[PDB]
Amino acid sequence: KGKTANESRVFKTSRVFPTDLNDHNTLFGGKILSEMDMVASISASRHSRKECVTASMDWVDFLHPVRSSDCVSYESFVIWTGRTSMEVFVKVVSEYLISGEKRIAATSFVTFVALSKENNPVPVPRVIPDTEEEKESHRIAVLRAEQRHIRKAESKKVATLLTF
Amino acid sequence: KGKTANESRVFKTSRVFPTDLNDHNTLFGGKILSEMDMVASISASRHSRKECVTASMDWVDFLHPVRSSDCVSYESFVIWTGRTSMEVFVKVVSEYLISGEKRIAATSFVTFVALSKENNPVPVPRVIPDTEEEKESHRIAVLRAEQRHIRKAESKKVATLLTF
Amino acid sequence: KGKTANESRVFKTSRVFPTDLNDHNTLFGGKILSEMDMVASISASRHSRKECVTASMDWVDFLHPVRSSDCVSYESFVIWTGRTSMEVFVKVVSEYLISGEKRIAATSFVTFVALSKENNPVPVPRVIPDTEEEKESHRIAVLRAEQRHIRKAESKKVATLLTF
Amino acid sequence: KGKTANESRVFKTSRVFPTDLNDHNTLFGGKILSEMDMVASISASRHSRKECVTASMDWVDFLHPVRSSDCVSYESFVIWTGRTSMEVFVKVVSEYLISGEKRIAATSFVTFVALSKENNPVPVPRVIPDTEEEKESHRIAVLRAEQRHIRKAESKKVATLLTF
Amino acid sequence: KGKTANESRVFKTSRVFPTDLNDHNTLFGGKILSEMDMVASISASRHSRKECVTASMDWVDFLHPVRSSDCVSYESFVIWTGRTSMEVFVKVVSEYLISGEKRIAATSFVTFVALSKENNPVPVPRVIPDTEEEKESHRIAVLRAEQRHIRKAESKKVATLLTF
Amino acid sequence: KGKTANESRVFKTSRVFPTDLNDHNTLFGGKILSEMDMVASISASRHSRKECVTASMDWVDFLHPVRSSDCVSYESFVIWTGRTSMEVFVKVVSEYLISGEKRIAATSFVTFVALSKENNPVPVPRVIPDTEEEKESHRIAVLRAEQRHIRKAESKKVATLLTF
Ligand SMILES: CC(C)(COP(=O)(O)OP(=O)(O)OC[C@H]1O[C@@H](n2cnc3c(N)ncnc32)[C@H](O)[C@@H]1OP(=O)(O)O)[C@@H](O)C(=O)NCCC(=O)NCCS
Ligand SMILES: CC(C)(COP(=O)(O)OP(=O)(O)OC[C@H]1O[C@@H](n2cnc3c(N)ncnc32)[C@H](O)[C@@H]1OP(=O)(O)O)[C@@H](O)C(=O)NCCC(=O)NCCS
Ligand SMILES: CC(C)(COP(=O)(O)OP(=O)(O)OC[C@H]1O[C@@H](n2cnc3c(N)ncnc32)[C@H](O)[C@@H]1OP(=O)(O)O)[C@@H](O)C(=O)NCCC(=O)NCCS
Ligand SMILES: CC(C)(COP(=O)(O)OP(=O)(O)OC[C@H]1O[C@@H](n2cnc3c(N)ncnc32)[C@H](O)[C@@H]1OP(=O)(O)O)[C@@H](O)C(=O)NCCC(=O)NCCS
Ligand SMILES: CC(C)(COP(=O)(O)OP(=O)(O)OC[C@H]1O[C@@H](n2cnc3c(N)ncnc32)[C@H](O)[C@@H]1OP(=O)(O)O)[C@@H](O)C(=O)NCCC(=O)NCCS
Ligand SMILES: CC(C)(COP(=O)(O)OP(=O)(O)OC[C@H]1O[C@@H](n2cnc3c(N)ncnc32)[C@H](O)[C@@H]1OP(=O)(O)O)[C@@H](O)C(=O)NCCC(=O)NCCS
Ligand SMILES: [Ca+2]
Ligand SMILES: [Ca+2]
Repeated sequence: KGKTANESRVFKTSRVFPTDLNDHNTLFGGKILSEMDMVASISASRHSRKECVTASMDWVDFLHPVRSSDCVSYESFVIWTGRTSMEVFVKVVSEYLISGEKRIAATSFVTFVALSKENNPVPVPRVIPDTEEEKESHRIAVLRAEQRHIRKAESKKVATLLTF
Repeated sequence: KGKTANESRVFKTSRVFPTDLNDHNTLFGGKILSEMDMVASISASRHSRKECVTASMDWVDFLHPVRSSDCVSYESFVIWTGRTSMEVFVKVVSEYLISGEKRIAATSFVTFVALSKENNPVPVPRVIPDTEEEKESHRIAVLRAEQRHIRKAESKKVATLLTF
Repeated sequence: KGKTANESRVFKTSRVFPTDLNDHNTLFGGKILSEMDMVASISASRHSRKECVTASMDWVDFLHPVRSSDCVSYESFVIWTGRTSMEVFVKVVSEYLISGEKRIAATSFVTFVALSKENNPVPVPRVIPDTEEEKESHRIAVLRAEQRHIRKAESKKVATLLTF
Repeated sequence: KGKTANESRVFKTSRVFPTDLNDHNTLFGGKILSEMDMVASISASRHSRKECVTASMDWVDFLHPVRSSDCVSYESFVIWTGRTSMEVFVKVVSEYLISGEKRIAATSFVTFVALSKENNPVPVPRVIPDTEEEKESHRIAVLRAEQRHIRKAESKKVATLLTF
Repeated sequence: KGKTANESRVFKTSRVFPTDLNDHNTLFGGKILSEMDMVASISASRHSRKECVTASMDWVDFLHPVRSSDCVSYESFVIWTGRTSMEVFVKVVSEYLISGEKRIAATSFVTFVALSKENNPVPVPRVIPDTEEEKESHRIAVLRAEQRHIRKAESKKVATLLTF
Repeated sequence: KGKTANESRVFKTSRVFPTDLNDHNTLFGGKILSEMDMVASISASRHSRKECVTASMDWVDFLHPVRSSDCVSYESFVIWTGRTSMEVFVKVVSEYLISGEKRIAATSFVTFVALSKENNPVPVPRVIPDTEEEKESHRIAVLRAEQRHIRKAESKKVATLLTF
């Protein structure tokens, strides 16, 4: 059938623990990436109701730092779907505990592929964008889903050229 | 002044813990993304001898699943430098315990920027690619750095349209 | 200077990891308890915009199991205030991965107290219930608070007769 | 077939790590709650010699702060039994590192239910209070149990009026 | 002055989590070692009431495996003291959750040195063994404290001979 | 048949997280002990291609503190073999971030034994020391293996006298 983007929306707001802070009192980029993928993998399975796997991560720019005085929240939902794969948009917002001042520290698209119990890609519902914002994000996702093939190709190129 | 690429090479092999396996008995991409950033940040500070901050992560294609029957290894090192930014390359290899066979699970570049105590971009030594493979990876790190301005324009755009 | 209950509302959806499961593939009650306080503390500072300390945890009944086949969601918000304290409501929703089925696995009230950098209870804004659900939860909260002095006197006595 | 309360007694002393401290260098209540259930579940299986599921957590008052300057100790034991359930008592003692000073930081009753591999409540041995402390805690437990059906009916109703 | 060995006794019983189990369903030796040192460092500070550091680990033999069906408990206390250092005995016992069958999986002595806020070794109370068992363990500790110097010496020898 | 030592060499560099720092801003010995075992177990299975179990750990002298201002690196590899047991050598190097200077923080040997699915010691390839340094470390691993029988008699004794 077909599912609304909001059917797969996932929210997660966390505290900023010292473990994840580097020397400059800002999160390690990895912490954010690990979390983006995590919250997105949940969106992937909510939409597909299948056991998903992460195929790719779109480039990510860390627009602002997220410090200990901050608070991070992630939001994610599926916006674009292929036959077997789906693109999950992820939004990361930091919030000052005393000010309330929020600001988006990073965003990205994570691609997931639904698999059968025997590693066979499996059809996935279609997404249907409601909000005006969701429609814009879907347009962007459409364009990002086109370069996907070039990227993969470049990735396979670097691989073969490499030593283990 | 000048610093060999290998003078910042960083290794790391770990087992695959159940904690990080999805419902398909494979690693969450997030786990790998975090390790790539982690290991890469060490390379960055080893080279700059200033503690660094991750500025952005390049696109990442998860070429092969990493299972509990494997163990992952991460290799990373600087292969490009600007004034205060460094392009760090990272490769991920999966190794089958009993068979002994390896596979590049993924690769990428993570851009780090060196900062002062007062959080200001500070100069960083130039990197000197020795090996043929290093030269080729540097040849590529260059193309990536050349597109960093448009990649950022793409991100700043999405952030702009987002409402939170 | 009166905040709407929704201004302190906090969400979090997580997967159910093996580490938090006993031999019945059900979460340890403790895991849920920990996440309730966490999520409720973020609500407390969202609303008080001060760092908060948890004063007491209302009694908690684990109505249903939370298996590896589910994902857990936590929702919380300030629903009652005194002078320097807040009663934060928290609801735990268990959702079935492949079937989309949901149930409340538990609910509770966590009481937080705002403190100054000198460990002194500081005044906190008043909370305003909007929806019917919020108005109802508020009454339940009013009742809970009407008896906290008793609960505490009971706790103090037990500590009294204890040899450590 | 009647076990002494002491046969299920469990101890644990831990340091206070930065990760579990809020901005007041006091433990998150949740951390303590988690450790109480953990330690109490080990007592439950020590006594029932079956894998146990946590049914409910009695109300909990955090009488004192637990700072990084302390170490926490947890003690627990079965102090009441029904047919298939047990009420496990738990006391949290905070001890000052350089001064040796101790205080009860919290106490509580955690209720566990023994289950068969088919998720069925199984009979558990009867517990025998020995010391005066144990006999007293037992009476308090008897009272707690006399009202659990009410507490649960109250929890079920809240879940009822909740929209998720 | 002088303190009884029991003044520093520390108990800790834990569950065996999957994360720490290797491929053969037995704990990684590291998990046990990390824990022995941990519980022992607590004994060290309880006795010395000083901030301690771990100087050495005596060899450790893993007599039996500790599986998921097991339960581990550590016990530690100071038995031998120098002027500035102290030897902490550590006992590790696994217990079958269904049988109750206990057995000691490993034991060892960990040496700690009390330090002043400026890294200067600092005098430590004297230990006084009460139990007959404690007296035997103290005799053994006395002999182990003699070879300490040879060991250290061999350690320094291997170090200098090594490449970084 | 035959396998080079380096064919099992394993590297690993990590940052020093606050979680593992004692009250003296230095690593808990336990943290290091765990990493030495971890890294060494990988070396063991890389060599034997059978998953291994840690049999014993050699004495360990903590020659230098490892601070938050450093980052630790672990190198390990097999340098001695018996029929089914392997002597794995492990070195720990601390590296000062800003200065760039290194120090051997500790070193040791960890004995691993290869097991079948049915938990039976299974034969393991011989190890071939190449480098001069390897030969010297093997020359030593031999002396250690020669005393393993008395080291075990010492441990079995302590276990015998212990009452639990
Ligand atoms: C390639 C992989 C993603 C599975 O797909 P596949 O074998 O290539 O098979 P298919 O060709 O049928 O792929 C189906 C979908 O893959 C998607 N896809 C494959 N590679 C992709 C890439 N790197 N980036 C984005 N999408 C990709 C395509 O969009 C295609 O979508 P569609 O049907 O919607 O149009 C796979 O090799 C894999 O399992 N890798 C990751 C598994 C994992 O464990 N991930 C974590 C890393 S350890
Ligand atoms: C990167 C950052 C430090 C500096 O931005 P700035 O204040 O704009 O820095 P400047 O413009 O003075 O100079 C920036 C240097 O960083 C580079 N840079 C800035 N943004 C970048 C980006 N998104 N990707 C790659 N490099 C970037 C610039 O190219 C420049 O490089 P160069 O000197 O070699 O030529 C800032 O974006 C930041 O703190 N981001 C947050 C990073 C972080 O802490 N987050 C981790 C997770 S929250
Ligand atoms: C509760 C506590 C936080 C405040 O201290 P206090 O001495 O009771 O201070 P006050 O008398 O001013 O109480 C202030 C508020 O605390 C509330 N409160 C106090 N004890 C409470 C109890 N334990 N349970 C619930 N609420 C409590 C009171 O209602 C009062 O509310 P009000 O302002 O609306 O009227 C104090 O008990 C404490 O510091 N405990 C610390 C617990 C902690 O740090 N938690 C972490 C776990 S270690
Ligand atoms: C409580 C539960 C465990 C047992 O189920 P049940 O349907 O109530 O089964 P029973 O009627 O036989 O109850 C058996 C025992 O449970 C006790 N009990 C049931 N519900 C309880 C409640 N929530 N609080 C405290 N004790 C409870 C009853 O007193 C009874 O005790 P008894 O044998 O001495 O008389 C069930 O609610 C459940 O499976 N919840 C699972 C919670 C869980 O798995 N915990 C992990 C967190 S997700
Ligand atoms: C050597 C070290 C242990 C401190 O002591 P020191 O500088 O050698 O100074 P001292 O000579 O005065 O040592 C005092 C005690 O050290 C003890 N000691 C030192 N090295 C020891 C060793 N490896 N094994 C057992 N005991 C040792 C001695 O028993 C002496 O004891 P005593 O007074 O009771 O008789 C130190 O170099 C160090 O800080 N290392 C570990 C610190 C740390 O952070 N540990 C975790 C590793 S990262
Ligand atoms: C080591 C162990 C597997 C085998 O003991 P066993 O049943 O006595 O083994 P066998 O006697 O058949 O043969 C033992 C091989 O292991 C070696 N071994 C046994 N105990 C050893 C010890 N304490 N230290 C080093 N090697 C030991 C023997 O030397 C022999 O080596 P070899 O074949 O090369 O010459 C057994 O002690 C064990 O399972 N221990 C627990 C290890 C573990 O799982 N624990 C990890 C933390 S709990
Ligand atoms: Ca929608
Ligand atoms: Ca004594």
